[PDB]
Amino acid sequence: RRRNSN
Amino acid sequence: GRRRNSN
Amino acid sequence: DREDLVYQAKLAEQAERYDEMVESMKKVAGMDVELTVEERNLLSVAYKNVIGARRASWRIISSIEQKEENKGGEDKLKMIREYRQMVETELKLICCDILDVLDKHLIPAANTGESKVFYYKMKGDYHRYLAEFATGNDRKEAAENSLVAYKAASDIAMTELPPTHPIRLGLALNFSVFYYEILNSPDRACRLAKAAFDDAIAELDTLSEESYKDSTLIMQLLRDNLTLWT
Amino acid sequence: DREDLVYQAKLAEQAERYDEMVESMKKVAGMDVELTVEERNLLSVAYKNVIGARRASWRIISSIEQKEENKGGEDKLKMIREYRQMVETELKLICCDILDVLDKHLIPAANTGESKVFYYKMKGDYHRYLAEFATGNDRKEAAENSLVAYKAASDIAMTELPPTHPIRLGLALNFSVFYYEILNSPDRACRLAKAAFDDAIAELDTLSEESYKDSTLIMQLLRDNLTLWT
Repeated sequence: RRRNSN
Repeated sequence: GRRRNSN
Repeated sequence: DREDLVYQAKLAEQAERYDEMVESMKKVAGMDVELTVEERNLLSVAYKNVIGARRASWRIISSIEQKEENKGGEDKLKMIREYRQMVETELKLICCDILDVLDKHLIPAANTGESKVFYYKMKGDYHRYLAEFATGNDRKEAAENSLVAYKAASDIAMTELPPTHPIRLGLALNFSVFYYEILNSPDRACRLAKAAFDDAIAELDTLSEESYKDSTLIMQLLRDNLTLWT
Repeated sequence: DREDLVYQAKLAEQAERYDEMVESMKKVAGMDVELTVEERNLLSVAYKNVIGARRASWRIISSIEQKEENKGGEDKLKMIREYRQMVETELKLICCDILDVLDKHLIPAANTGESKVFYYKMKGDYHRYLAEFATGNDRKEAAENSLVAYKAASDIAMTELPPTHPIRLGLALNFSVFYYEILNSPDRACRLAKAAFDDAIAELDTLSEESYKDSTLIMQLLRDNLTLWT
């Protein structure tokens, strides 16, 4: 999974 | 409806 | 060049920058030589993704146009149809780009059953994509120009390629699609789909483990359509 | 004019044609106005996606380069490093394009707690994307500007936004990502991320429905990062 950024 | 196949 | 240019086109595929992947493989097409199974597929994939993007856009744009015909809002509809045509130009430009490479550079240069059948099928697809969005006597023109080009690969396939060969099976997959979509013939689509599937079943005994893999996948797609369309 | 530009930018969003979406919203942002929250989001998304694609490419090209340094096949790596550098240029140009828009138009003409935090956040994010692919004095310069912009947004967020406010959690999410990815500082990343989570939870008792949807959405993203990171 790719760490979330907003 | 899920989409038809084409190649 | 050509030893490098194919790697330039491989990188573009990974990067998913298909607009370059095209330009690289047009520079290989424009050598007027026998494209390797690889080069055949790299070119094939590049254009599929490029048109793919615009096609996806088109369906979506039409989904708003149709969702604002039912909703009746006829002010946005002006900009929306302005937007759909903008894409339709690109759909026209892209299709006509690759077809132009096929009949001038690729089809003449072809001298093997596979590559011969590969390109005529290809010609069918892009004429079909033209027919996908068009209306009136614009549809009928590219519709009959596909039905000819599909039928041409069909004929060359039925002597040179076995029924379990994926290029032939993908042809029938797309040809069956052509009837169900372009000509609005649900019956002839399925008959041609099942037909292509059913002839393949016999000869899988004889072929390789990797060649069995390639065949089975395209048989799954053929079967998946017959499933969906019934 | 702005009405036309904004509905053209929604159509672009839906067609996933973010090169046109950027055009539409840059024309809006040229009018030296306080953007509505919709215009702000449309602008952010349009630029997020255009840089997004390049970043995904750069990652994948950098991977092929690192997987060809190790394998030790050096002669093919000549093309790749020009193809990485090409993408690096596109990145540098996109980041610079938005920052020029942020610096010259949005921040100057933003008298409102939210927008100010939003734009200083945006500024930090793009300095961060510059920091992502940079090396040497470059990476240090961009990292400094990224940080300064996040501290400048944080300061303003803590005084004029409650902890529930999604734009403050967003800032807190991307700042934690900055610490983790750029400064190589997993603890401060986890400590900063959680600290934002654990402020919003309390005052959360008392939000309109559609705000709870917003606040909670960004808190999931904070909780997932902590989950993934530990």
